[PDB]
Amino acid sequence: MAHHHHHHAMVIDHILKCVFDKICKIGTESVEAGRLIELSQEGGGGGGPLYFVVNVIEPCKKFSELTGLVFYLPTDSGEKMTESKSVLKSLTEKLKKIVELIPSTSSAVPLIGKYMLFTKEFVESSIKITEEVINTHHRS
Repeated sequence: MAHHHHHHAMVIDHILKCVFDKICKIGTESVEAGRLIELSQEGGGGGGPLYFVVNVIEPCKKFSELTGLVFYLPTDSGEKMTESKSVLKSLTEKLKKIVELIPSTSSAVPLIGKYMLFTKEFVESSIKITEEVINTHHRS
């Protein structure tokens, strides 16, 4: 724990590897539970399994830059982070219409709903981590 060190840039930019590390793990872990749960019910669907990652990572890409604007150009406790939660929630909006493209298994529809929000909830870690810097900064 830093004592006199009040500045944040060299040691604050490293913490990013903590949130960016799991992001790479859960990223591939979700691709499994998503195809494992679906196939279990029927696995129905038009496009292939490559579209799920191409349509999901597509929007996530533009958001990836946010992970660098929070650990580099901080504007608040979650100014740039609050926008990361709107990118995942607003994205599904277009993924829900997929039912008009190649609908399949109406039982798995409500099921995946728990897996979709799951990845969105984990994103909160960005703030849960910084919460440790606000307790030391305001104390130091």
